[PDB]
Amino acid sequence: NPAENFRVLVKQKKASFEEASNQLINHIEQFLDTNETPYFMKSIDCIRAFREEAIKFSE
Amino acid sequence: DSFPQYSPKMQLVCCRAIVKVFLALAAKGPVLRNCISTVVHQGLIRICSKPVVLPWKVPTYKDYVDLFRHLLSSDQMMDSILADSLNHLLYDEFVKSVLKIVEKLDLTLEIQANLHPAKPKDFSAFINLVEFCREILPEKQAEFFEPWVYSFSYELILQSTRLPLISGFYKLLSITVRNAKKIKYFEGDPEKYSCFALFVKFGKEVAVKMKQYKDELLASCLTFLLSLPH
Amino acid sequence: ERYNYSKCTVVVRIMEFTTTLLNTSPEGWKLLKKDLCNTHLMRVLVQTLCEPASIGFNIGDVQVMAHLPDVCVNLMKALKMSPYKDILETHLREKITAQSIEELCAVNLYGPDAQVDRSRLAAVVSACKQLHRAGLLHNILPSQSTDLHHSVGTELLSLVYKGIALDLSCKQLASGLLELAFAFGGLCERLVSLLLNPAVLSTVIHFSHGEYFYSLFSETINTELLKNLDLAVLELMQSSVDNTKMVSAVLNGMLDQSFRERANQKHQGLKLATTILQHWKKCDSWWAKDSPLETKMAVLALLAKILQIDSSVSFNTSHGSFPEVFTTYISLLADTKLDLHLKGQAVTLLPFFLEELRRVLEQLIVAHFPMQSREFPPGTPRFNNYVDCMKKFLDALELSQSPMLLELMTEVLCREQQHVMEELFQSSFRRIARRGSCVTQVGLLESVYEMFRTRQSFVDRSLLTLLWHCSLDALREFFSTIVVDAIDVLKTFDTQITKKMGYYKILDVMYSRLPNELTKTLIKLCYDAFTENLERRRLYHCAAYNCAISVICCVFNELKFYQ
Repeated sequence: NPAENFRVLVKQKKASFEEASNQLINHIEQFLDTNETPYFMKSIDCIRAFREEAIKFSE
Repeated sequence: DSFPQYSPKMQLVCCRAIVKVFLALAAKGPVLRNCISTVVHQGLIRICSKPVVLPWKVPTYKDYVDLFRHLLSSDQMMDSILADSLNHLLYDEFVKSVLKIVEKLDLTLEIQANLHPAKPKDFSAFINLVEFCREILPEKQAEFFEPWVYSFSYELILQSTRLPLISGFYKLLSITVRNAKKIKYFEGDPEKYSCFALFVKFGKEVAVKMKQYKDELLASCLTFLLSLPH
Repeated sequence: ERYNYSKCTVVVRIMEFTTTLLNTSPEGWKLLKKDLCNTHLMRVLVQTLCEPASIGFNIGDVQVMAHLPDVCVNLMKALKMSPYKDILETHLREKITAQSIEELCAVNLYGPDAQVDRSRLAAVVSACKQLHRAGLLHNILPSQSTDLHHSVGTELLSLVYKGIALDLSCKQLASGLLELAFAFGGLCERLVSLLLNPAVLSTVIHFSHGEYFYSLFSETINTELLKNLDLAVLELMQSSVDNTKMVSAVLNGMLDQSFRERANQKHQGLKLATTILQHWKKCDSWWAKDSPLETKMAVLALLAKILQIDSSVSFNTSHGSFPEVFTTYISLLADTKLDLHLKGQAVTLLPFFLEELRRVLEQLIVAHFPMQSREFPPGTPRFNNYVDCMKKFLDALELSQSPMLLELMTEVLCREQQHVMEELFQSSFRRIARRGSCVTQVGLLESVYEMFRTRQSFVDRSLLTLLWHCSLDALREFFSTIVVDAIDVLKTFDTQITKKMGYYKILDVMYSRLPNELTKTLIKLCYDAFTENLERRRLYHCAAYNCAISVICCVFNELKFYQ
């Protein structure tokens, strides 16, 4: 849910935003103790969105 | 419900906000009526729901009457708001709520010349409302009660026929006769003569039935009566 | 006054005896009524009953007048089983044949203009209602030229409309003419049709009139209109595409009325609600992107009231309309454009009920927050929605306390420490562990055991309450259940030791409660596990010896612990 927060942040201010990079790192890694694949698919979807957002402007 | 347990400062702020929102809803007619009916009904439910003890913490009835006084003395804000009736509506809807809620009272009881109150929570509600209205009734006149007093006296006499064990009847009717002779309901309309006869018959029958009653009741009975007008 | 008392006493005595002369002496001895011959009673007592101004005035206004309505109905029924029923019907016809109303439609209402006219109007209203209660609904009545008696409805509508652009005395007079209207059967459909008045108000404000005219006597009007159970309601829900406030209002009126009318039979209201629940899909212009979001929560609330009013078991499984309305609810769940608050109210109705349910549960609960709530600052509207939502989840589960919902919720909180307000979480846990049947609690225990597969934080975030506040019958029977489930489970490495800690924390308490035949075996089976003397080693020592302290409680509590 904050995934789109920092996603829209990076695609409004147009920076690599390594802070947002770490935020999405948290968003994707939060599965070590978790066997609930729905989190995994949501997180991979959001990081694909951020992959193409990296593709977008400067990162 | 949050209004009690307050110190006078924020309690006054709360009552001012209450009157302000009351005006604001009054601006919306249908909303005014439905909202006031519901809130007064449920608020009286909660107030009478207050328990007592035989002779943060538990809230008291004692404060809300002061809110009603502010209701009667809240011109200082409505004038400013209308720049960019009140007590009429207050008295009206209060009468509606209190009477509609008196109607609810189921007052079954037994003796076990003893007494066995079978509806003690209803007793607590009744005494709470008696105390509150006695903190409420004395100021305001029958201006928006005089049409009501007819049906009032009627239904209170009815409840006496059901249970002649309520000092509240001629409590309300004591303040009522106060207001009536204050306006001289007596003039020597059919309602006028009929309601005179209601007074006469009711007072006479209780004045003879007094023999059956006991302390804190028969004393309430005689006070109950003596208020009756000349 | 005493003379009138004597008069009224004579009147009541003789009129009761007249009823008996019809009742105690039937048609067989109606000739004893013929002894009355002319029966000036037929021409005076009718006046007395319609107007106690004909027994004098019934001054004193005592029990006798309150007795008048029922005993008048008694007398009229006695006349009905008497040959003079037609004679008295004619008698009252010259007493009145709806002549009065033709002019009393203009009694100058809406203020203390003239009230004695209204007094006589109320008296004749009472007389008409006695006739209604005595079966003289339309017989004595000169019934309307049309089958439906507009002679009340349209006049009331017109007056209540114009005379504002109020009076509680006029209000109760309007109520009296309302019961007169109710004495006219079949009007219900007309009242439905007309009550949908788009006629807006004319003054600061402007709103349609018929809705408020209804709201004046909403409860009584609903009581009349719902004698037609749903046919009128069906007609309404045909027309409820745009206006629901009227229909929703009348719904909740009879809803809380079915509540009030539970002393006699709420199953009347239960039947009505169930029937209209069937008669939901005949209009579905709502609950999707087809109604106002306002209207969406409105229908949400109405259905919630229905679900509360009927038994939750009624249509928690396919019982007729349970598929249709249940699927509507499922849509609403999928209708995720709600505010998180609105989603919480949608949640409130979940415990009313099968895996498909759980599936929508997960696909819903995902879309709130990934793992953390502290990532959303306190005071942010999202945060407030979150906290209210977890409140809703806690209370709804506490109601249901199903093992499924329980585990779903624990998994939700099994993301961050103190991110779903774990204090209230465990308080609800305390309240549900004491709650629930022993079998239900044990099933909850099975759920927590299976979800036990940090790898320890799972059980560590939802255990003490089960270990402590479940009854020591579910607790004892679950002990018996997992005797072997622990014996076996006695025996990278981080996960292993997390499991070992979970075993510590489960086994200690279940010993400490109560002690079958594998006693010393199990005692050794636990001490050997402790016996050994990274930080996981300190955690080992502390947890193992706390469990050892437990296993001292009932055995090896004296001394000499088999060294």
